[PDB]
Amino acid sequence: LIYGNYLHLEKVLNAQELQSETKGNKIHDEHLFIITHQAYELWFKQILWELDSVREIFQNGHVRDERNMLKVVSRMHRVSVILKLLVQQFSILETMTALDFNDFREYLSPASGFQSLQFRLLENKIGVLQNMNFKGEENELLLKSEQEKTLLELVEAWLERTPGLEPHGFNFWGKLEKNITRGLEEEFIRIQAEEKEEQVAEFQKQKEVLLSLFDEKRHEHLLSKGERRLSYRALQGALMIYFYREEPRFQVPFQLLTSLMDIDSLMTKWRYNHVCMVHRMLGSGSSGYHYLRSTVSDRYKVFVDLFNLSTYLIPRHWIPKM
Amino acid sequence: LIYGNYLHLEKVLNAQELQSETKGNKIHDEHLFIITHQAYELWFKQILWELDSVREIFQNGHVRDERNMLKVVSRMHRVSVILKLLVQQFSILETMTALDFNDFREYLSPASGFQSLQFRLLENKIGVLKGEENELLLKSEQEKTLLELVEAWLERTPGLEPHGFNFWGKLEKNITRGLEEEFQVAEFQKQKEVLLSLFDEKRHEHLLSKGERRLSYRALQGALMIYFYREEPRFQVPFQLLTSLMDIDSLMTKWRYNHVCMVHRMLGSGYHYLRSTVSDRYKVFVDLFNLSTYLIPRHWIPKMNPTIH
Amino acid sequence: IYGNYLHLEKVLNAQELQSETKGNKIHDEHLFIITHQAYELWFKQILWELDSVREIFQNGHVRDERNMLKVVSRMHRVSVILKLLVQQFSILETMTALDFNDFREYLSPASGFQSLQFRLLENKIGVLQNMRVPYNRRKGEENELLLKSEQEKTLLELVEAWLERTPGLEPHGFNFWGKLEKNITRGLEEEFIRIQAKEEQVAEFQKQKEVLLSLFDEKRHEHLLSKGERRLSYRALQGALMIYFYREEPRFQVPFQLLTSLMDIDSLMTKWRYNHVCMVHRMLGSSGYHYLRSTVSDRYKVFVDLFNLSTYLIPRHWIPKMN
Amino acid sequence: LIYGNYLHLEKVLNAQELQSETKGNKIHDEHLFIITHQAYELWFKQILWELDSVREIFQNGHVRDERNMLKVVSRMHRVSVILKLLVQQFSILETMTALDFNDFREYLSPASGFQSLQFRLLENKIGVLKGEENELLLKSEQEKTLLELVEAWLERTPGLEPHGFNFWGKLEEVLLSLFDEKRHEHLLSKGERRLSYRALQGALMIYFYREEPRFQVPFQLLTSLMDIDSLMTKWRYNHVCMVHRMLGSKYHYLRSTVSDRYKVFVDLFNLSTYLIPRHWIPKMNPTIHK
Ligand code: HEM
Ligand code: HEM
Ligand code: HEM
Ligand code: HEM
Ligand SMILES: OC1(c2cc(Cl)cc3[nH]ncc23)CCCCC1
Ligand SMILES: OC1(c2cc(Cl)cc3[nH]ncc23)CCCCC1
Ligand SMILES: OC1(c2cc(Cl)cc3[nH]ncc23)CCCCC1
Ligand SMILES: OC1(c2cc(Cl)cc3[nH]ncc23)CCCCC1
Ligand SMILES: N[C@@H](Cc1c[nH]c2ccccc12)C(=O)O
Ligand SMILES: N[C@@H](Cc1c[nH]c2ccccc12)C(=O)O
Ligand SMILES: N[C@@H](Cc1c[nH]c2ccccc12)C(=O)O
Repeated sequence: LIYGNYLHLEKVLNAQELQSETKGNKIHDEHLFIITHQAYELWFKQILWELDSVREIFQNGHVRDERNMLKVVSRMHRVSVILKLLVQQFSILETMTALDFNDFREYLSPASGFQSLQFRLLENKIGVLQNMNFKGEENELLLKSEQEKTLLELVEAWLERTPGLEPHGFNFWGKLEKNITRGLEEEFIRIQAEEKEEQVAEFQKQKEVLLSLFDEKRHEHLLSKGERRLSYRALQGALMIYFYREEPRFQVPFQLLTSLMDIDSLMTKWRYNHVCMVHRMLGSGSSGYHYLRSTVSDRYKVFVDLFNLSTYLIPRHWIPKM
Repeated sequence: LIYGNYLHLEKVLNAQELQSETKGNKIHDEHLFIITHQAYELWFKQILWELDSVREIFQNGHVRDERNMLKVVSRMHRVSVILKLLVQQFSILETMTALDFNDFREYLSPASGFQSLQFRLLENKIGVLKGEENELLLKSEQEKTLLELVEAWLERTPGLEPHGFNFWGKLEKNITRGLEEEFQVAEFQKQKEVLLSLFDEKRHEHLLSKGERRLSYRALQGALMIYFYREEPRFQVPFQLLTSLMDIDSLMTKWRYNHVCMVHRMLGSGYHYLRSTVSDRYKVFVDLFNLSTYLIPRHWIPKMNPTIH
Repeated sequence: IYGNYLHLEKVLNAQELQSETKGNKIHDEHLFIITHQAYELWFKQILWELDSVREIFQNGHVRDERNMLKVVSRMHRVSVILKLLVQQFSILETMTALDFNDFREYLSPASGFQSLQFRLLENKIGVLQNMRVPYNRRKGEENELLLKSEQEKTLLELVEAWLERTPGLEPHGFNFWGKLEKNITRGLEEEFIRIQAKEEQVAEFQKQKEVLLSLFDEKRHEHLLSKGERRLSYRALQGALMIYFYREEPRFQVPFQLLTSLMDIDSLMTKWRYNHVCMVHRMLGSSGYHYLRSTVSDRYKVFVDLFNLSTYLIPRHWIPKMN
Repeated sequence: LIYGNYLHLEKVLNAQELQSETKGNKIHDEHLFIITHQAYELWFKQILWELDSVREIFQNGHVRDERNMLKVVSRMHRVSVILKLLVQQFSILETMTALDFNDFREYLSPASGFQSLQFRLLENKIGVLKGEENELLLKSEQEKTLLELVEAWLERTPGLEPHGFNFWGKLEEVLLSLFDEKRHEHLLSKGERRLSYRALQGALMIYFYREEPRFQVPFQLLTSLMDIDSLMTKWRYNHVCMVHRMLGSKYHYLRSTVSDRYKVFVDLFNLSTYLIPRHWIPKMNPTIHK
């Protein structure tokens, strides 16, 4: 068995066809444009392989066995490490001037980054909302990616099964509501001296944000608008994991929720470096840099609710005692 | 024209075949081992594409027109930026455990990184000391390496002519002078030998005979002229050039060094040969790195008069 | 010596956990402090390069071309430092939101707006005060150090005083400006007769034509200048293009490198701003966070002008051939 | 309470005194040499802070309460992330040339990196084989070190109990030499290995059964510790490369610090040379891993 055939280099190293050269005008730099894209595409392929396997571990019910938690977390972690490398690859393409790009730009229409299947599958499989062309079996794979359970949904189901939520067990939700309410009364009774009412106003801010956690109708309204993604119950699971992270059963789960936020951030870091590049090369649906600039928002953060949990931080003493 | 077709994705994204799976025991991590390789190989091809283009500009006489020096330097820079990323790219494969590698290791046999054609071309084309692919490989040994092209170009540096600036004559004079000026006998007597030893062609012509040096003597003087008068406008960009060349060398060693760590993390203690590639033995531009041990006080540097610009 | 040379008796006695001095030591506060100290140590150094580069422009002896190697290589060093500053945020990412919240209270009134060095850094590069987005909605001899910094010459101002004097712009010399507008007309007229031989590139042509010729609109330039969009004088804009188009010309090689650095700085600063705000979001949720997302706009890019050059890329065979 | 006060910047940003002004002529590039050094020393301090508190959780015995494993692994990992930055950090000082260095090198002598307290503190607390700086050096030579603490912990690893799970046992060609306990203690007597015989099998158990819930975060601690070792080496190698970029060849000793002899956690490294087919690993029964 030969290194070359094992790696299928007869394919990989035979895939660089310069359009400029095909049209009787080799432009040196077009070869960088191709290589850079094909390397990202191999890594998208690998992200999909990691990400699909973790999806099966939840689909399966195999996550129901903690033994498998180390597999899920270190493949999530592996996605991050790849995504990080992806962000740093931009540095290679910055060694291309706009003037070198402008010599070959024309040979490129009407191709677009939107024709990237794997990028779309990736967004879909993670759980990018969809309300926010392709043919044949590519179009199949895409519909499978829009219809199969997403990593977001699979995680939401696992969150919804967190130990601690049982109102006849630990009763987390119920005591958290009770301790926050007692907490605030304490803070109100204290605050009674009189130009520090900065403190009264800062109190009234704290109270609105903390007691809003307990407003399920609010959350539903927010879900149907798209501004939150996890079901209310999922949210109670994720807070339980955050608040009781040191407990052994919650340690590796807490790492997972941390990875999920890493992947999201890093997806954003990607998008933001794509937008800076576009701006370097070209200046200023699609408008068309303006559509991209648009994708750098929280609207593309699949794990938005995990980030926002940090808004419902409380003094340590108010956390129900386990 | 479609993204996927333009990038020949029907080849790139159809090249992953898990030997373990083919052999009826699919192991998850093998896919990472293939992709990582395949991505290193893409960039080797890029590095080779930049290198050959640069090689050609020397071989071509195009370097003689200073208009071209920016294309040389910016391409060389680019190779170094790739290599930097190639170095960072090991961190992906470190997410694979010895224990996991072990599960598909056996299916790899007897394949070897020695059978990477491109890595080997790379070394040859820079300069470092099987079917039809032999054609490419033999070609890359016969043909002028980057070391040689840079050497030719160094030999022709402005400022060495004995009836022009006479740089080497003036350097020697200033050096034997500075020395007897102040003149712990062991501090002086053992900074003497290395300094004036810059002028004994003989230790030079000798060291070139046991691989210790690579550039020729005139090549040396050129490099030093550039080193010393780097600020004079016509030396600006060529100084950058020598910097990139050194950068290429370092980072090539960095790659070799991290591959060595990988091997150790997977296989423990082939391996012992790889460690020896982390040597100066594999530094194509040793002579340029050592053009720092010949730092002198700025007073001893021969003064520019109304030269050329 | 090593110790005293580095003033380590000072560097390594600057760590005071405000939490601990309230009898409630929070392990993580110490990381929060060290991380800032290292950023500020590197601001001091960006300021040393930047000020020295500022000085080579001021000392007159920039138009002695022998110094360009200095200007350019210290600018590149600014760049490598900020690259490291961007990677440095990953250290502080290992601190969780829960743990930040066990020390955060001991921090008020302190605010990071009170980084002298960061305000100095923005100012010497040339971000302007009328350019700033107000927080909500608005010192000492530190005001006197800062006070100079906005009134003195900004790196932008000083680079612009170098671009004005770019060779090839004398109307009786090479006349780059003149020759450029004349050649575009003819490429455009030639192209117009090409298309006339749906598509629906009649639309595409007209958009190309308006964009290109508005470069020669000195009026429309000063409209956008006096507003805030553009930052360089029409004549500085003119020499920068010279350098872009003729950059292979020996005397323009290193200057084009200059122009590349200045763009890297603004890119790298924005990247810094953007990581600092990613960091606010994970510690604080989703307000200071609003204003920060505001600084990551192009309003804060001091060399927005050079980036904009890319829209006024023309076909190669239209750049005035030079004898 | 104010930013600069809180950060003690009047002290931090007033340590920059270059021996170029105070001897003749301000050479610009010395400023970088000092700030790089100062930044490494700040991170060294931070590394000492995390590394000390991890030590303390082991001495305390707080480690036996598994609640705290997250805090241990997470702080070891932060050490890693810090070390990775300190490796990327050399990239700043490679923007100074040999030539500009030589112009101020004269005036540094005879300061030495051998004189860095924190470096030697950090090397000793991890457990790598003078003014009252030496009261702090001495404790660090005698205070129980992260390698020992971990060894202590490794001794108590479940599934070792000679009548319990009795992991040592076995099959049925470099693997039988794991079982020569004299041969092993003779390596340790020379110091080509560092953990005690029992501590050795704590680790192989954690290795071989890493999936088992109570072993997961411990498998991360071991992985983390290897990492800190690789990162320290890689720092040494980059530090050696600097030296050669500046002073050229003919230094010979620093090469020798880039060896295995300076891997504190060599045992961990080679405990993944012991690699058997999955079919051979001993099976599992009633599990005391919650
Ligand atoms: C010269 C460098 C590049 C330029 C000027 C550039 C330009 C653009 C532009 C203008 C768009 C907007 C969509 C459109 O109008 O077609 C876009 C989208 C895209 N580009 Fe690039 N691009 C570059 C490099 C890359 C690279 C290296 C990748 C990596 C695979 C990439 C992947 C994409 C993807 C996936 C999209 C669609 C993304 C989305 O939905 O947000 N591009 N690109
Ligand atoms: C999975 C971890 C890896 C292990 C255990 C490993 C192991 C080895 C070993 C033992 C050798 C030398 C002897 C031989 O080939 O039989 C070698 C050589 C080589 N490997 Fe790897 N390797 C790994 C990953 C990589 C990667 C990612 C690349 C990137 C292309 C690579 C490229 C090479 C090359 C080019 C050679 C020949 C290099 C030379 O002559 O210095 N290997 N590998
Ligand atoms: C725990 C991590 C951090 C948090 C939560 C944080 C928080 C904030 C917030 C909320 C602001 C907005 C203004 C305000 O309300 O005070 C701000 C501004 C600032 N922060 Fe941070 N910060 C963090 C880390 C850093 C770091 C590591 C630095 C590095 C020196 C830094 C330097 C600054 C500076 C200079 C500003 C002013 C920036 C501007 O005016 O746009 N911060 N910070
Ligand atoms: C121009 C760059 C530098 C050069 C030429 C250099 C040179 C050296 C040399 C020659 C030695 C060994 C002999 C001796 O100290 O007399 C050494 C040791 C050392 N240097 Fe540096 N150094 C540089 C930068 C740095 C930096 C940035 C640090 C980080 C704090 C540093 C920290 C050390 C330490 C901690 C040691 C002793 C540790 C050991 O035995 O491995 N040096 N240096
Ligand atoms: O032709 C473009 C392109 C072409 C190809 Cl093949 C891949 C791309 N990734 N991102 C952009 C892109 C580059 C110019 C802007 C429109 C799309
Ligand atoms: O089979 C090995 C190998 C196989 C292949 Cl396909 C590529 C490789 N790069 N580096 C090593 C290497 C990996 C295990 C050690 C023997 C060589
Ligand atoms: O107290 C804050 C702060 C305090 C200090 Cl000391 C440094 C800071 N950098 N960025 C923010 C920041 C941190 C939380 C929000 C208000 C400002
Ligand atoms: O003065 C020297 C030095 C001085 C100082 Cl201050 C810090 C150093 N780190 N590494 C080396 C070193 C630099 C040259 C080699 C001897 C020590
Ligand atoms: N893995 C188990 C238990 C579980 C669910 N969610 C969790 C969250 C944290 C800890 C454990 C769990 C399950 O799938 O039902
Ligand atoms: N470019 C000219 C002059 C030259 C040769 N070597 C150089 C080195 C540095 C500067 C110029 C040169 C040539 O190739 O003959
Ligand atoms: N925490 C317990 C049990 C223990 C020791 N080492 C371990 C390794 C893995 C799992 C548990 C342990 C103790 O320190 O005695």
